Amino acid sequence: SGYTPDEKLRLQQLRELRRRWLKDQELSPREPVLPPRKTYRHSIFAVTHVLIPVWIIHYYLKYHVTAKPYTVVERKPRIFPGDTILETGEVIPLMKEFPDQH
Amino acid sequence: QQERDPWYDWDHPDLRLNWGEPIHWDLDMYIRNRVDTSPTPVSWNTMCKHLFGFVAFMLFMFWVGEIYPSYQPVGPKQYPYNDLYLERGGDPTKEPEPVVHYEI
Amino acid sequence: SFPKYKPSRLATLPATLDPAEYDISPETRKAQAERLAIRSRLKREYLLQYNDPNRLGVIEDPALIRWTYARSANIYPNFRPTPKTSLLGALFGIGPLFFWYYVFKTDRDKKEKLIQEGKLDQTFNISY
Amino acid sequence: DAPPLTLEAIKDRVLYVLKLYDKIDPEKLSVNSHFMKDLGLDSLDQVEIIMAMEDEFGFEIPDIDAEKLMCPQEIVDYIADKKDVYE
Amino acid sequence: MNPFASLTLTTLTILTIPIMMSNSNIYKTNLYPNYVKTTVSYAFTLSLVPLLMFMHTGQEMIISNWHWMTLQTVELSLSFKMDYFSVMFIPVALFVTWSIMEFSMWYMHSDPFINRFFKYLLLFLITMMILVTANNLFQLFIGWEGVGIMSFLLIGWWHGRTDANTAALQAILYNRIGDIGFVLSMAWFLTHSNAWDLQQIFMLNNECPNMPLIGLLLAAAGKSAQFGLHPWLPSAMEGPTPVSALLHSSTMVVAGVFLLIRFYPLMETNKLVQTMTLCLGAITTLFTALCAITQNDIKKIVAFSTSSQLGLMMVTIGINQPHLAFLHICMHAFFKAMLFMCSGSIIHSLNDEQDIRKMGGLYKAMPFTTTALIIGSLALTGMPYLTGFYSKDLIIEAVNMSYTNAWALLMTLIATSLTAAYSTRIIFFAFLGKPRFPPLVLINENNPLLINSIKRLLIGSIFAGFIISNNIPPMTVPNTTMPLYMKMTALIVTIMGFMLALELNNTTYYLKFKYPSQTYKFSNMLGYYPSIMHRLPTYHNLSMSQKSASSLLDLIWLETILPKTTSFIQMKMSIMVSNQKGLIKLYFLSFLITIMISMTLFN
Amino acid sequence: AFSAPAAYLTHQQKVLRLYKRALRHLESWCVHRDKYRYFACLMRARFDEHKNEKDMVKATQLLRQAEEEFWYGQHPQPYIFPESPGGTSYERYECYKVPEWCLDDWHPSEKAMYPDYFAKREQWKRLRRESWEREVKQLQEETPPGGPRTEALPPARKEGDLPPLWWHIVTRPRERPM
Amino acid sequence: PDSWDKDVYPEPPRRTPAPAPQTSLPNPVTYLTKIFDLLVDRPVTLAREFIEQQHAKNRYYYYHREFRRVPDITECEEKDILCMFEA
Amino acid sequence: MGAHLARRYLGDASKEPDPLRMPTFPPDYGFPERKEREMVATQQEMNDAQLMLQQRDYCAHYLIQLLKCKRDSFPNFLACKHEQHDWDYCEHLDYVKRMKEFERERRLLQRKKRREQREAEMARG
Ligand SMILES: CCCCCCCCCCCCCCCCCC(=O)OC[C@H](COP(=O)([O-])OCC(O)COP(=O)([O-])OC[C@@H](COC(=O)CCCCCCCCCCCCCCCCC)OC(=O)CCCCCCCCCCCCCCCCC)OC(=O)CCCCCCCCCCCCCCCCC
Ligand SMILES: CCCCCCCCCCCCCCCCCC(=O)OC[C@H](COP(=O)([O-])OCC[N+](C)(C)C)OC(=O)CCCCCCCCCCCCCCCCC
Ligand SMILES: CCCCCCCC/C=C/CCCCCCCC(=O)OC[C@H](COP(=O)(O)OCCN)OC(=O)CCCCCCC/C=C/CCCCCCCC
Ligand SMILES: CCCCCCCC/C=C\CCCCCCCC(=O)OC[C@H](COP(=O)(O)OCCN)OC(=O)CCCCCCC/C=C/CCCCCCCC
Ligand SMILES: CCCCCCCC/C=C\CCCCCCCC(=O)O[C@H](COC(=O)CCCCCCC/C=C/CCCCCCCC)COP(=O)(O)OCCN
Ligand SMILES: *P(=O)(O)OCC(C)(C)[C@H](O)C(=O)NCCC(=O)NCCSC(=O)CCCCCCCCCCCCC
Repeated sequence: SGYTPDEKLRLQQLRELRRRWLKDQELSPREPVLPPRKTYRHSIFAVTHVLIPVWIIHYYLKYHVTAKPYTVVERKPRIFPGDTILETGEVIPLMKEFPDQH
Repeated sequence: QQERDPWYDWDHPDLRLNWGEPIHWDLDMYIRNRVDTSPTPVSWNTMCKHLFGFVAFMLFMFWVGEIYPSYQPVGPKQYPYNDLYLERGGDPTKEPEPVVHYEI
Repeated sequence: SFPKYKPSRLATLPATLDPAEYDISPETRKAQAERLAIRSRLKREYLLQYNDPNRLGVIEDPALIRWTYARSANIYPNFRPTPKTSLLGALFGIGPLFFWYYVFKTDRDKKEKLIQEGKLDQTFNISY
Repeated sequence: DAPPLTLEAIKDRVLYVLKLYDKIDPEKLSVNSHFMKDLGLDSLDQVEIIMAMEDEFGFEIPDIDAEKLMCPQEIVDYIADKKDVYE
Repeated sequence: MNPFASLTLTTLTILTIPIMMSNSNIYKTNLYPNYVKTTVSYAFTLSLVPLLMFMHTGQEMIISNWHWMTLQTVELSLSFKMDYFSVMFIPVALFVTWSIMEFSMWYMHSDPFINRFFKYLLLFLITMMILVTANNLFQLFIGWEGVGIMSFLLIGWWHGRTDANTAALQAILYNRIGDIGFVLSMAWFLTHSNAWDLQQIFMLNNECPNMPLIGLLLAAAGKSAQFGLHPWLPSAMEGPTPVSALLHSSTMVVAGVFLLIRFYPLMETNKLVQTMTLCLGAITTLFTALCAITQNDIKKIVAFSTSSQLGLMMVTIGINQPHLAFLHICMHAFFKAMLFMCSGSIIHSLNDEQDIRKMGGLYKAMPFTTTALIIGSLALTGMPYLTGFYSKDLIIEAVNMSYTNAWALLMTLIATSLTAAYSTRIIFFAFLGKPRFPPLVLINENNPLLINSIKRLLIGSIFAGFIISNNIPPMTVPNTTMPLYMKMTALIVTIMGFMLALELNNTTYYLKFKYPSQTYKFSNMLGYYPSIMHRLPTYHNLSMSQKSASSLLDLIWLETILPKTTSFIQMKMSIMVSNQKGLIKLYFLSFLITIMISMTLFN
Repeated sequence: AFSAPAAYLTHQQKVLRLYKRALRHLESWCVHRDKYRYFACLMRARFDEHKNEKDMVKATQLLRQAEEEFWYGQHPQPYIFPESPGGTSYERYECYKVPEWCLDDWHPSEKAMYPDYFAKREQWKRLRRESWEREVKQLQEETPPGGPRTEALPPARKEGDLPPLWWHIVTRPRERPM
Repeated sequence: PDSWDKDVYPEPPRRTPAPAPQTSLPNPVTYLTKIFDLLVDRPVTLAREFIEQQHAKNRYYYYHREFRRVPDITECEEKDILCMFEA
Repeated sequence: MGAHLARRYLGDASKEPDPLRMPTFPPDYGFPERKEREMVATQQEMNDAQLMLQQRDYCAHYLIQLLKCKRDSFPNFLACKHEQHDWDYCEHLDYVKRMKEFERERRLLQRKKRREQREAEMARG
């Protein structure tokens, strides 16, 4: 097929109008008229965002969560032969004499 | 609407509908977010046969492999103290039947 | 030469493989022209309303109104209790109820019989 | 991110593709050179030219609009209108 | 007290902090993405600290800080389990999220809602942390649903795309089937143990039964996109590349594997559920790899690779090796996130082009991206001393030396070969050969954000498996003795896949054209599963919803029985009663009949 | 999308669309450029071999057989341009497209933030409001008594007029509105 | 704090092995513990000391309500609403 | 994987051993004097070390030594190579003992088959 004269003319006129519309859609140098109304950054970020939550959480855990039984339960440390129990000053003895396997 | 022509200038480009034209009784089902009836490269019967054959063959071979398992030429793993009788929760009061392991 | 494509309900026949797309009669061209004329008339009406500067609101769609009315408010007046409708309604409205009743009754009877015989593991079950 | 297109750049690229076509004499080729009236091509050649433009500009021209682009200027206008180029 | 619980909770709290700041001018300005990235990096360090604490003495703690509510004899409280899995997965997730956030700062630069994008990413990270650190089933379910709905929101980031909307809805549907399984497991556990917490569940369930373990398995399969519920993961690539890199492949799709790892005592107790897990993982990895080897969309190829790795993890769980699965989770997170970042860099450089048939010449066009992708593909296939070696090789060795399904073992080996094959396909069609992109070359990868993020995820794809495997205690007995041909089985199949894929890719340069085969059509069409299973059940359900429930029952028969029949009867009776003609003779004769009846038939 | 469709596709249009589809799917199969060029030359050789055919019935039969061959031999996953329907970037920016009628619901402070733009917007609105009667008169003058037979709109005959029904076509949102 | 009954909430004695290093490398866990004690534990301890000093300024007590025993439903007569309510 | 699977599934399953049921013969059958295996680590020591139940085999003392070595020299994780090798060698010896048990079961089963076939031949003639 092809463009009939009417279609071609209408397309030309619409292209002109559309290009003018876009040119109007451009902005002016003054156009945004607002109302009249780093070690330092990382330091001020590290004190608040890190130091305040850790203080709050440590205070909450040490004096409120641990004030109730069984709230904080820690798996007991592994005791190996030939060790020293620090709580009671105890000595956990060694194992037998290993038969050499080479 | 998925089957409908995408390059036409519809009045509702997302729904691919025109103003005033009759609406299919099942438009709520045939939107582009739902059931699609567009033609496929492979026939529906062929696709169904291939999928069913694949899944059935996989299930049959899984059953065959279950009744013919794979292992290694080794004996059962040996554990001490009556196969760890107390460690697995055995009753301390009762005396288990002894399990003795010998060297070889 | 090549394997043929077999259309289905969810795998409908493509427009390029439709046999009627290649056997065209002069009446078919007239029908196509009539369809195009109807579409053009509807498009012209819609575009006039859509480009009217004084219009402020929603262009009411009679087709949408008819669809919504037919799907909701036009069902019962056009319903006749034919044998097909009677059987389908009875099945789809009663069969599931009796099926689930039988299933749950059997399950609960088995559980109650086990409880009465005292061979059901109810230990640690203190929340019901 | 990508630099915006311009009318001159679009015209240069389409004329570049047309001059790289072997069935068009570069000396007699202009933006108003009709592919069939004064360039002596046919429907298949026009389809191939449209496909070459699609490959060049990285987008597809629908067949309803591709059958009517018989001039390099028409192709430029179509591409600019689709891409919203006004300068 | 102890700096363990305090620092873990502090990491969680500092993760939650920027969400509160979203109502401020910091969120209104363009510094918000950098602020969120800095917060994530600080959280990563503060989470590295408890990881160092654990690796010394193996310290594990549970914190039950806030008591929510007591349902008679069942107490629900906010409890966190800071065990090995949590303290090992938190730093990895934070590291990956930090890299992805820098990559997104580079990538989503022109998006008008980049601040909202980063807010959604942080919310997803918070929900994932809740899921990982949850100690009870209710909190685990909270995290489960949170990550599910965040995935729904982020998949459909471009609200105007119908494909994105339907992909999000499909993901929600499959995850809701998984949630059905999860709710079944929760109900069984509460009914038969009077507890929703892992401690009492493990204490009371010495022999866990098929119903709860099948519920858990169904939930895990739904979350990790196993066979039957897989297609949502490949379709979830409609979202932005940062979403695919962070959410799905790295941290979200491992939720089901993590859930199965958390109940490894019960999994050990049962056998049938272990066999089912093994079979499901094997079929999933095989099918997903087979679909991957013939895809043309790079994001889809990487998604199917992720699905295959998830299937391998499920296989590892089915052979009673929970910790190897966790190690593979970590290593896979690393190199899969790096691969997704490299694919996104390629896509962005080529003007939103996601086709390897148009990619080409990138080996010299994009040096750093090529190097990173080569290293990631080597780690993915199990290069003998990369991150993927310390997990995949051990997994294959454990599968070989086990009393497992022979078909599952064979499918695992074939899946490894196909993994090598699709890695070869990606490399060959993306970087080797001649250019196939449009003539306007806009390739530029010299952005410091992109370079630094890929570099950080690149050092972790070489020197992380070694450190992690050398810094963890032995939780399983090693397989020291095995035949030589079984010790190098993974390498042999990987090299075979490499060679066969390279040969078939080199055959594409010949001037010979042949129509595709039935096997090729089956593999490229994703096994026909999305077509049949997304057209037939949906059509039938949406048809019965209208034909039977709405029209036949509600609009016709429920109206006919009670209100319409009664109304018709009353109307007919009213007509009969009031149809009198007002004739005194007639109703006086009626009076006479009534008089006679009353006189005679009334005693 | 910019052209009004016809009532039917002629034989030339059918064969040209088939030729373009076959070339695109062949390019999808033949990834490399030299191989694609070779096989595209072969395909056009076939088309030119069948180009001269006076018998329209035989031409239609050849077209039908070619369509069957194309459907059998099509690529299951053909290449699609990212912005084309079915592409990975199709409809991506539809959520960023906001119209001028939304633009005129702004607050006076927001409008004062952009003083120069809204003067031109008011000029455009006046231009639209001063032409609607001429547009509708021209449309109703040129239509047949039965009604429109096609979706093609006439251009502006007079110098001071504008092509009827131009407002939304001209003021449609940009392809990258944000 | 330990404001609960050890008999009601039993806890086995805690055996912590003594640190016996076998290498010359410093302990990052120990250094980080020292840093945590210097930066967090001491400030929170000071804050808690101030707060507890403020609490001791005005000290008041609350009691546990004791309920008397009443006859139960076994001793209650039939249709005796008051006794039934108490029971 | 191996030839034993082929022998059992495509041959005489009666002569091939059953992994889930072996051992079948008495441990003293054919061994005039057999020594019971010795366990070095005690139950209390394993409980204190908190070894996993799958790790509390006869090679547990080497695992305990390895854990103690790893904990003591924490920052230098490239230290307990000797302990790791000792544990691996102990596990290797356990595995070869299991292989010896399997082979003994196999050849005892085949010897029983030969004896019963000889008895059948004697009974027949
Ligand atoms: C219901 C069935 C259920 C089955 C369940 C079980 C499934 C098992 C799967 C087995 C592996 C499948 C491999 C992929 C198949 C699809 C290939 C494909 O689509 O390629 C296109 C794709 C490229 O596509 P493209 O570039 O887009 O262009 C496509 C073409 O235009 C056009 O492409 P095309 O179509 O021209 O090219 C395909 C062509 C070429 O591809 C191949 O040949 C692929 C296979 C290579 C050889 C593998 C075996 C030889 C090596 C191992 C030998 C034994 C070793 C034993 C010892 C091991 C340990 C030492 O293949 C065929 O024509 C038939 C292949 C049949 C494979 C067998 C499984 C399916 C059978 C289905 C029945 C019907 C078959 C006939 C076809 C349909 C009817 C006409 O190919 C690739 O990307 C590479 C594919 C090959 C990768 C091989 C990787 C290694 C595989 C495993 C080796 C062994 C490892 C160790 C195992 C454990 C040992 C203990
Ligand atoms: C004693 C002085 C030493 C020289 C000066 C050192 C620097 C000055 C500061 C003192 C450091 C003391 C030693 C610490 C560890 C140093 C590295 C080391 O030894 O590595 C060993 C090991 C390396 O040893 P290796 O195993 O590689 O050694 C192998 C040796 N060969 C090959 C010869 C066999 O590395 C680690 O342990 C890694 C440590 C990672 C630390 C990550 C960062 C933590 C950030 C914390 C932030 C929060 C802090 C505040 C927390 C509280 C809340 C506010
Ligand atoms: C018991 C609960 C029900 C279990 C499942 C029963 C069947 C579920 C019925 C689904 C109802 C359908 C509602 C329709 C909602 C809208 C559907 C829709 O959006 O369209 C389909 C939609 C998207 O279409 P696309 O393929 O992406 O097309 C895009 C083209 N560009 O896809 C879907 O979401 C449909 C998916 C239905 C799931 C059916 C398959 C599930 C069956 C597998 C279960 C077995 C799991 C095996 C694991 C076992 C572990 C022990
Ligand atoms: C027992 C020994 C092993 C113990 C585990 C060791 C894990 C080591 C992990 C990395 C070491 C810690 C590095 C600390 C990085 C964080 C520092 C920081 O906050 O930022 C500083 C600095 C700059 O950040 P910007 O975003 O550019 O900000 C610019 C400001 N204008 O951060 C860096 O980029 C440092 C470069 C990092 C090098 C790459 C490290 C790769 C590590 C790979 C393995 C890490 C895996 C994570 C844990 C592994 C165990 C689960
Ligand atoms: C042996 C394996 C069975 C497996 C079952 C598979 C599903 C098949 C069962 C349901 C299918 C529909 C059957 C019922 C629907 C009626 C069919 C129908 O509509 O037929 C009517 C005419 O009515 C009949 O022909 C009746 C024949 C079937 C009667 C079946 C026996 C009646 C059952 C009485 C019980 C009804 C209540 C059941 C529920 C009670 C509570 C449990 C006209 O059909 P047309 O659509 O116009 O023509 C299409 C021609 N192919
Ligand atoms: P232009 O305007 O110059 O005019 C050219 C045309 C063709 C329109 C002629 O004017 C014309 O109509 N000629 C007579 C009609 C005619 O030629 N009919 C037959 C042509 S169709 C035909 O012959 C196609 C057969 C070969 C191509 C088959 C395609 C199959 C390959 C599919 C492959 C897909 C994956 C590789």
